[PDB]
Amino acid sequence: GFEGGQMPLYRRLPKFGFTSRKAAITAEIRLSDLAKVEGGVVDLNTLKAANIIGIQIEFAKVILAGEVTTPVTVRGLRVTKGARAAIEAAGGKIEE
Amino acid sequence: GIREKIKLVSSAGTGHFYTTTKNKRTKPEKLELKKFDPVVRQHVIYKEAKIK
Amino acid sequence: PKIKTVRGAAKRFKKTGKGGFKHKHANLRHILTKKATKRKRHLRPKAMVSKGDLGLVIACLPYA
Amino acid sequence: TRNGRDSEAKRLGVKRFGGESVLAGSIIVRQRGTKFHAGANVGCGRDHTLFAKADGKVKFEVKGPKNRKFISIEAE
RNA sequence: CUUUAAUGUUUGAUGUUCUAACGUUGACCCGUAAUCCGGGUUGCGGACAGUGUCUGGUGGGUAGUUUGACUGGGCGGUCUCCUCCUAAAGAGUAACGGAGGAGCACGAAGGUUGGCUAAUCCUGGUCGGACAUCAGGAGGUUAGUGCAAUGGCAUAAGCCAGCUUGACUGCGAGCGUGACGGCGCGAGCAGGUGCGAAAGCAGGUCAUAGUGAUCCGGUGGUUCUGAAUGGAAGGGCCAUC
RNA sequence: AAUCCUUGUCGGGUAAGUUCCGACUGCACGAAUGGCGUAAUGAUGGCCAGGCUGUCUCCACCCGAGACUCAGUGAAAUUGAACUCGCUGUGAGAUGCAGUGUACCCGCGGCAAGACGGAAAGACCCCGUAACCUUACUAUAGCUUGACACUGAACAU
RNA sequence: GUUUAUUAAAAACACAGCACUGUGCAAACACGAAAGUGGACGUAUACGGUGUGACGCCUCCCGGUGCCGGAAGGUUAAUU
RNA sequence: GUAACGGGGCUAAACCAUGCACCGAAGCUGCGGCAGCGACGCUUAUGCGUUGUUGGGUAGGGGAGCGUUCUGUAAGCCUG
RNA sequence: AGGACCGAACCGACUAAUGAAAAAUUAGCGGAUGACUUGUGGCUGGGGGUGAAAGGCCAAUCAAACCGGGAGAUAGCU
RNA sequence: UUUUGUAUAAUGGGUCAGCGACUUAUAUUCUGUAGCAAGGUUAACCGAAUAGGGGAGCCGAAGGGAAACCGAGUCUUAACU
RNA sequence: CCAUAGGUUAAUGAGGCGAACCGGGGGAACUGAAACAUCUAAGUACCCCGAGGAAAAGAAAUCAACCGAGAUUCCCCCAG
Repeated sequence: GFEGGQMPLYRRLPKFGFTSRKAAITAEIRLSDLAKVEGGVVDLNTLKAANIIGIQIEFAKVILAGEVTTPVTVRGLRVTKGARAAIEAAGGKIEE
Repeated sequence: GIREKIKLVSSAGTGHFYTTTKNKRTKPEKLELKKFDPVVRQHVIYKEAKIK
Repeated sequence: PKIKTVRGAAKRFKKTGKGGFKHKHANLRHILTKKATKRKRHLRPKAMVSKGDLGLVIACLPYA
Repeated sequence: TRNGRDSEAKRLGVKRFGGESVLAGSIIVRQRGTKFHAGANVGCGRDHTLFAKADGKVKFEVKGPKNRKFISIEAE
């Protein structure tokens, strides 16, 4: 980013935003990844064990991505509407 | 650039303000115009205050 | 050694889904009262980086 | 000397010509005065910029007693 | 409350004296065969002087640097923006080519409704004259445009008056113009307004100059964030300097 | 004048003097970054005279050391390769191109007009975002100011 | 007298002399983080610095910049 | 140094006009050869009949190779 | 008597012409009892010394010695 | 060699022989190629051991927003044709 | 005056050299920032003191996050 002596593109443009420390401990979980665990019950801990989310992860959503066939009990996790619907269809249970 | 700048503040009691210029030599009296407050979403009287 | 990121660049740009780069417009920072409101409004939203200076940005930000 | 100065060229002039199909919004002419006047389905901006208000073919024509140039849009 | 006096006690500074810190490059004694040094006695000085830490001043004594480019090198002139010409009837187009302007103004000089039409000259007319104001005419924009020039302008964009805040907030099909940063034009949609009987017009001004990226901060709003938790600070976002 | 105009003007000196000496509108002398004098001194600057002379008119001869030849020894800078002429043009100053003229091959002694000869990556000039040398900026040693410390005791205002 | 060893010997430097100025002795000043040393085993008829440069006749302006003295007021640090 | 046709020379071997010949290049054509890139169609060893066309080249881009030393293949193979 | 005079040694280096010589020669030239010259030893060190001052001299090197190191400094230049 | 341009009288080379200049490491991207493929791959280390273990991690399969958050959507805005 | 300083003996240890590594005391500049001063180079080069076969560090007035870990050192990640 040296443009002769003209003020380079980065320096021209204003800085913005801030980093969220809470974003680094959240996670997104596909529907496909609910089968990867064992026991048919999906906690954070379980996910971690199954190497789906990672050790420093306090929070995790389940997104409508891929597809779930087996019935699953999602526990202590956020779920999107679509994802939730999918889970229901599969024959699964959801709980806070 | 003798013509100084000022801010018309909303009498709705919101923070909202417009900003503008005025010639303070020729026009000593305060500027009061009926401008649209977008927080209230109504046209309110806006009174001149110091830009600071 | 690992490539170091240009930290300023990182601050100023965010990579998008198709490998683009969004950025905040210039001219909406101070000296505002004189600027027409429409212009200001236009400036507000984030803007994609152009084809010309894309390369430079990329160079600056190897880890994106 | 006292004479080095000049301004940036403004790229005025007829942008779309006779018969050119235009999308509504498109600028037909940039100009200083109303060298061309706004005719049917053409708007005149604050800087006298004539622009299509409808999708169609540009149509230059002389009209009125003063014999003024008028740009219209023919329907399409 | 204005203004002081009384009794009780409390910091600030101001010199005079002292002798015990400290000084002694005064004297004598001893280590010692020793003009160093130390110890001892003593005189003088004395809480100063002088040292450390902090602090203002002074400081080419010394150090590190900077000291623009264009330019038929220096000196002079220039550097951003607007208008015209050069520019070869789309756009664009150089020269230390030819000519001029800008670094604002205006709460009306903006919006809208209603109305109006200029310069100059001639003839007549109190003071009144080449040139005020008033009649009759010729003239036809030769005038006017807040300021340069160009292009515009009578449906006036020129001149008067009434009511007003659209010099609105969120957006924006689609175009123009730039290497980019950006700059510009914009019908329409939502909300809420003003003028009008209404159709409508209004997101500043006849248009084109009146301007300055980022960083760093400042002010107001905003629970977006808040490093164990609750807050806060700081940060973000919107407005603005 | 250790004064641009300027070889100022007048006088002296010379047949003739932009210099020299003496005098009379200081471009821009001047009083201890001294003014004006000054005997003596000077490998000091300028000018004039006597003497002297090959300095010169204008060179001549002679004596030695080299140069030349023979024998012995034996360097150097330079060097793209050379079968290495003149002229007029051309190409921006021609041994090498064009046209033309001249010229048998090879030494030796001489001369220096050219080979933009040799020598030193121009010293001038400019450029490029080194070095040393003020009231530029920023610091700073030093000097200086106060506050606290080492630092205590009385008494008065 | 001195001077650019190796293109400059001079009108340059020095000089005796002159003047200003500092310095009271643990002197000013200089070399030294300091101890110390020079100044000087000197003491204002001495020592340092600056300029001028034998001898003779001489030698207005304090507004500017320095230095010296003053301290009434304004402004002004650490500290509080 | 002729030195302002390249020279000789020229009264046309100059100039104008019309015409028909010829010379004249690495242009075009002829014959032979190599290579690139496309078309179609073979029926294949992933290239072949062919068939068009292209092939000056600095900076530079792309493609395909030669050779050198060393390791394996190699206690192999060549070599008094 | 004398930073007195003329003049050898000795110290110098004004003019001249000319590798044996990385500053000499020959012919002349200045000082030559002094602020002279010279032998031996000593001391002063690099932003430092020393300097009758020329930016002179400090080992044929000086507007900041030499040696080694940072170091393959950097070189939008050849 | 450098140049708009060099027989140039612009640079460099007296000749020969030898040596003399785009490397290496680690990151990152794109191309080819091989593996496996919604998966791919392990690092240190253990293991006398180029095996095998080791999946700590990394990249990918989801994005939008400054962020909370939402999520095949999301941000914008009171709300979007 | 006693004492102490000092003095003479005796015993024990030290001293100096050595590649790198190690801990501590001091500590540049070129360079980069396309200039330059904060910054960088870099606590590098260098100088000095001390030690050991290794040194240093080390047994939480440490992290963590309402769950827990359990001295130091070193390697790969975390992460440019």
